[PDB]
Amino acid sequence: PKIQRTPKIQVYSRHPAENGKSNFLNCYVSGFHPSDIEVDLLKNGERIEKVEHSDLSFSKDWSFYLLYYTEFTPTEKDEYACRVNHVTLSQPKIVKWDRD
Amino acid sequence: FQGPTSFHVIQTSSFTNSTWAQTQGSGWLDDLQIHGWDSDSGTAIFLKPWSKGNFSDKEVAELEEIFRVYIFGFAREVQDFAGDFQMKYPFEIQGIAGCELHSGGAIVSFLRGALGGLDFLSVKNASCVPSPEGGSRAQKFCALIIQYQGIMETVRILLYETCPRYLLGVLNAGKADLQRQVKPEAWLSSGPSPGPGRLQLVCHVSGFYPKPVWVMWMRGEQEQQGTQLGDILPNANWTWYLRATLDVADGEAAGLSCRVKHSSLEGQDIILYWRGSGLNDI
Ligand SMILES: *[C@@H]1O[C@H](CO[C@@H]2O[C@@H](C)[C@@H](O)[C@@H](O)[C@@H]2O)[C@@H](O[C@@H]2O[C@H](CO)[C@@H](O[C@@H]3O[C@H](CO[C@H]4O[C@H](CO)[C@@H](O)[C@H](O)[C@@H]4O)[C@@H](O)[C@H](O[C@H]4O[C@H](CO)[C@@H](O)[C@H](O)[C@@H]4O)[C@@H]3O)[C@H](O)[C@H]2NC(C)=O)[C@H](O[C@@H]2O[C@@H](C)[C@@H](O)[C@@H](O)[C@@H]2O)[C@H]1NC(C)=O
Ligand SMILES: *[C@@H]1O[C@H](CO)[C@@H](O[C@@H]2O[C@H](CO)[C@@H](O[C@@H]3O[C@H](CO)[C@@H](O)[C@H](O[C@H]4O[C@H](CO)[C@@H](O)[C@H](O)[C@@H]4O)[C@@H]3O)[C@H](O)[C@H]2NC(C)=O)[C@H](O[C@H]2O[C@H](CO)[C@@H](O)[C@H](O)[C@@H]2O)[C@H]1NC(C)=O
Ligand SMILES: CCCCCCCC/C=C\CCCCCCCC(=O)O[C@@H](COC(=O)CCCCCCCCCCCCCCC)COP(=O)([O-])OCC[N+](C)(C)C
Ligand SMILES: *[C@@H]1O[C@H](CO[C@@H]2O[C@@H](C)[C@@H](O)[C@@H](O)[C@@H]2O)[C@@H](O[C@@H]2O[C@H](CO)[C@@H](O)[C@H](O)[C@H]2NC(C)=O)[C@H](O[C@@H]2O[C@@H](C)[C@@H](O)[C@@H](O)[C@@H]2O)[C@H]1NC(C)=O
Ligand SMILES: [Cl-]
Ligand SMILES: [Cl-]
Ligand SMILES: [Cl-]
Ligand SMILES: [Cl-]
Ligand SMILES: [Cl-]
Ligand SMILES: [Cl-]
Ligand SMILES: [Cl-]
Ligand code: NA
Repeated sequence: PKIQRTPKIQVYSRHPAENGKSNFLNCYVSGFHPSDIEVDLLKNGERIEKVEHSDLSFSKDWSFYLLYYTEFTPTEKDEYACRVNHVTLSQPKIVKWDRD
Repeated sequence: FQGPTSFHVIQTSSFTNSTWAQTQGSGWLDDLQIHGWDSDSGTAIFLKPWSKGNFSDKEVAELEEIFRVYIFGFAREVQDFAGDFQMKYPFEIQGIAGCELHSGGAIVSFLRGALGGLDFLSVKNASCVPSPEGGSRAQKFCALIIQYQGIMETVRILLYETCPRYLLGVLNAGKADLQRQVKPEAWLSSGPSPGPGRLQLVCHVSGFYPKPVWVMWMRGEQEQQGTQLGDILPNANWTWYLRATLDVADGEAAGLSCRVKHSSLEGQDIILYWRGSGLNDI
C-alpha cells in the first residue's frame, strides 16, 4: 500500500506533422499509482482549453493510464507539451512534443 | 475472428479519509471501453449502440442496480472495518472481474483485487484466495467476506453464469465495430541521436485496427534484427500507434527501408525508404 509509482509520459501526433495542416496531439500517461493526477496539454507554455481524455483504466500490474488529446495545427515555430502533476512529483513534469 | 476476446469491469475506490470515498468504474472489451459508470446517477453509460449485447433492458437494469448497491455498500463496509484492518489513509483499492474466450472455445472467468497497487486477492474455483502480497490482512479479508451470504453466491453467478453469455452476446452484437479493418499510415523521422556518430531512425505506424501489426526495418529483403519495437500506444476512436526504431552508425543509414504489414492491407505491405543528407521528405 505504500510505494507510489511515477507517471511515464509520451507525446505524439495522430498523423505526420505537416505545418498548417490540422492534426491531433496525444499525451499518454501511464505506469502511475495512485490514480489522482492532473494532465494538461500546453501550446507555447499556455494551457489548452478544450482537451479530451479517457476514463480511468489500469494495466495488469495495477498501474493507471490515461489518454489526453486535442486537435492542433502544427507550425514551424509553435511549441506543444504535456504537463503532468502527481503526488510522486514535487513539481509539474513537462514533456515537449517533438516531431523529430 | 479478430478483435477483442474478453470482457471485464474495473473498479477504482479511493479512500481519502474516514468519511470520504469515491469510486470510478467502467466496462471493457480488452482495452476498448464500452461502458462508463456515472456517479451522478448511479447508473451506467452505454458507449456503443450495442453495449447491452443480447441482454434485455430489464436484465441490464437489474445489473446496474446490483452495481449501484455494491459500490455504495463496498465503501460503507471498508470504512466500517478500516480500523480493525489497521488501515491508514489515504488508500486505494482496485478490482477487475470478467471472462474471456480461449482457443478451443472455453470461457474462463476471473476476479482480482488490489490494495496499494499490489495484488490482494483473486477468485479461483469460486473461492477467495488471498495473495501473498496482501499478507495477513488479505487472509483476514477472505475469511470475513465468505461469511457474507449472498455475496459469495452473487459473485459465483455473475462470474460463471452471467459473464459467459454476456460476453458471447456482446462480441456478436458489436461485430461491425469489433471486427472492422482500419488501414495504417506510416512515415519516417529522425530519433534522438544515441550518441557520437550514430543515428536513430523511426518508423511511425498510426491509425490501424485491430491491434496485431508487423513493422520491421529492412535492407532489401534482409530484416534488421536491431529493430526496436515501441509499446503500442492508443489513438482516440479505437486505433493504435507504434514506433519501430533502429540505431545505426552515421554512414550506414543509406539503404534502409521500413516495411509494414497489417490485416487491413490485404497483402499489400507499406514500404518506406530512408534517404540521407536531408532528402527524407519532399
Ligand atoms: C445471449 O447469447 C448467449 C449465446 O448465444 C449463442 O451465441 C450467440 C453468439 C449467437 O450465436 C446465439 O444464436 C447463440 O445461441 C445465450 O447463451 C446460450 O444459450 C443457449 C440456448 O439458446 C445455450 O445452449 C444450451 O446449452 C445447453 C448445454 O449447456 C451446458 O453445456 C455446454 C457444453 O455442451 C456448456 O458450454 C454450458 O455452459 C452448459 O454447461 C443445452 O442443454 C441446451 O440444449 C437444449 O436446447 C437446445 C436448443 O437450444 C435443444 O436443441 C436441446 O435439445 C436442449 O433442449 C442448449 O444447447 C448455451 O449454452 C448458452 N451459452 C452460454 C455460454 O451460456 C444467451 O441465452 C440465455 O442464457 C442461456 C444460458 C439460456 O438460459 C437461454 O435460454 C437464455 O436466453 C443469450 N441471451 C442472454 C439473455 O444471455
Ligand atoms: C473447487 O471447489 C469445489 C467446490 O467447493 C471444492 O470441493 C469442495 O471441497 C471442500 C473442501 O475444500 C468440501 O468441503 C467439505 O465438506 C464436507 C461435507 O461434504 C465437510 O465435512 C468438510 O468440513 C470439514 O472441513 C472444513 C475445511 O475444509 C472445516 O471447516 C469443517 O469444520 C470440517 O472440519 C468440508 O467443509 C466440499 O464438500 C467440496 N464440495 C464439492 C461439491 O466437491 C474443490 O475442493 C475439493 O474437491 C474435492 C471434492 O470433490 C476434494 O477431494 C478436495 O477436498 C478438494 O480440495 C475445489 N477444488 C480444489 C482443487 O480445491
Ligand atoms: C450488461 C453488462 C453485464 C455484465 C456481465 C456481468 C460481468 C460481471 C463479472 C463480475 C462482477 C463482480 C460483481 C461484484 C459485486 C457482486 C456482489 C454484490 O454486488 O452484492 C450486492 C452488494 O452487497 C453489498 O453491499 C456488500 C458490499 C461489500 C463488498 C465486499 C467485497 C467483495 C469482493 C469479492 C471477493 C470474492 C469473494 C469470493 C467470491 C467467490 C449487490 O446488491 P444486490 O444484488 O441487490 O444484493 C445481492 C445480495 N447479496 C449480496 C447478499 C447477494
Ligand atoms: C476528508 O477528506 C475530505 C475530502 O477531501 C477532498 O477530496 C479528496 C479527493 C482530496 O482531493 C482532498 O484533498 C479534497 O480536499 C474532506 O472534505 C474536504 O475538506 C476540505 C478542507 O477542510 C475542503 O477543502 C474540501 O472541500 C472538502 N471536500 C469535499 C467537502 O468534497 C474532509 O474535510 C472535512 O469537510 C470539510 C467540508 C470541512 O467541514 C472540514 O472541516 C472537514 O475536515 C476530510 N475530513 C477529515 C477528517 O480530514
Ligand atoms: Cl511548450
Ligand atoms: Cl493480477
Ligand atoms: Cl454510484
Ligand atoms: Cl490486519
Ligand atoms: Cl445475481
Ligand atoms: Cl516518410
Ligand atoms: Cl540473431
Ligand atoms: Na471511522
